[PDB]
Amino acid sequence: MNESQIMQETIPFLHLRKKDEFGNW
Amino acid sequence: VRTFSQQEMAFNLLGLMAPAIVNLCQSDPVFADLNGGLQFIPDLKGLM
Repeated sequence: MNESQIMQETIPFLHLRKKDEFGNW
Repeated sequence: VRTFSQQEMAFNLLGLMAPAIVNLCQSDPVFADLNGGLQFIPDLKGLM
């Protein structure tokens, strides 16, 4: 819900995503 | 969760019309979730 307050390695150049409960990829 | 009467949602809108917010826009676009927090009801389609 608020990632910015709580938190104040590598991702591939070709990936698939999936949908968050809050419709996020 | 909240649903709005017309009169309410108009009030809400005129809110972003207020001098305060206007100046925010003049520098940076504004997003305004004026949804009654229904974002948290998943499968709302189904609920209704």
